[PDB]
Amino acid sequence: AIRKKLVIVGDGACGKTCLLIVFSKDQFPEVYVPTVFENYVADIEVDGKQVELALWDTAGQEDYDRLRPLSYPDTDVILMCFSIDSPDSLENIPEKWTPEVKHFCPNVPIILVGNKKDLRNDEHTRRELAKMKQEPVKPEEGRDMANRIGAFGYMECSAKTKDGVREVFEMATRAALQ
Amino acid sequence: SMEMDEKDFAADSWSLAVDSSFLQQHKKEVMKQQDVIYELIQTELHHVRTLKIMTRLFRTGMLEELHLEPGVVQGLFPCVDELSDIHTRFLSQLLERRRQALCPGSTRNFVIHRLGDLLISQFSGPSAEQMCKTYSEFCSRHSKALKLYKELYARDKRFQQFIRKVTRPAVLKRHGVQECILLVTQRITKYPLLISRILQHSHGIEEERQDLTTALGLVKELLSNVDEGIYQLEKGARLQEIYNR
Ligand SMILES: CS(=O)(=O)N1CCC[C@@H]1CN
Repeated sequence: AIRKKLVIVGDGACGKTCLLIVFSKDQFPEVYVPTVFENYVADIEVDGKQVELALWDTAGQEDYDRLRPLSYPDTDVILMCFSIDSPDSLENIPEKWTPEVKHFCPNVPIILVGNKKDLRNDEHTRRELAKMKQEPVKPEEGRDMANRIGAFGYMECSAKTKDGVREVFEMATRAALQ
Repeated sequence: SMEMDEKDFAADSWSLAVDSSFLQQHKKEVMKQQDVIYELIQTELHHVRTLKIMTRLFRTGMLEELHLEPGVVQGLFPCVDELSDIHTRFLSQLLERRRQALCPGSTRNFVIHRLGDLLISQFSGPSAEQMCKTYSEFCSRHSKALKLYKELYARDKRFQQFIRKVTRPAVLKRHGVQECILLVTQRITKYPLLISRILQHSHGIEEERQDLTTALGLVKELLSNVDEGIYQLEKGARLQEIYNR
């Protein structure tokens, strides 16, 4: 199996740590959801090809501009995350996260991922956002942002229900192989 | 890691580590607090274990089996002895706090009520100054270590055989040389995440809430100082490239 490296980036409230935990764990965390993620090396077979995909989180490095780039050397695929319950997390994608990743990871595919898709139809979420003249991110808003930033593709998932999680990591593996 | 500590931290949480009849005696808020303290100690035990892989398996194995040119092993594993001393001492204090809290007749049932004071001590005075100096040096030598490793693996057959041999076992799957270096660099930025969540569940005793608030502030001051002290070293960098930063 060939070895590839994946790094997930995005704002503190984007759900990147939860996404890595849910994908890497054999059983969904029903008793305790970990606060942090160390690393993991996933065995993935996508389109007949076997890959060892090393997974890394940038959680905790958002405020540290000289420590954070140390996560980027030899990255093969970037997951660039935002939360669907946070239009603010999507606004920070084009002029903060995108120029950074393009500088430190030139020519590395970026997949834009809309996390927490289950909250798009959550009434508590819609009520809270409506107080700030906002609403959950729409699918076309995510696709348009991915198109604008030069992303390899746009995908959505829910770490809570696991829907779409396997597909995100299988596609990230295909992107890393290209 | 030693078997006694691995077994004490084998469970996914504190609520699964203690006896169910002991868990039933506590309120939900205490269980949530203890689950996060358990995660801080469990991840510290794994971080010390990563440092032992670097010093004992890789570094010492290269010195005892390979003919590397002088200063090559120090370049691959910068500051590892200092990092091991800092974290082994911290882990010893965390495990002694847990051990003193065990119920008589038990090796697994405990509640840690006073973590804040231990964290203030770790992240203040000489031990904090040493952590700041060591991580500023380590993180500035991180890129150079990765490049030195890649160069040796691509050009030296005996180095390649040594690496493939000692990283073959399944227990080393996540702990190759480059993975260990990044695990160490990322450790320091995990502390505020863990301390903030412990604090969220430590409002019951005002002295404890205050001590964890002070500890969180000290950790952030340390990280800010480390981040400000980093400038990546590059082998063969010329003075002109440096003074034109
Ligand atoms: C060395 S440090 O980063 O931990 N730092 C913070 C407190 C005091 C000291 C500065 N003099």
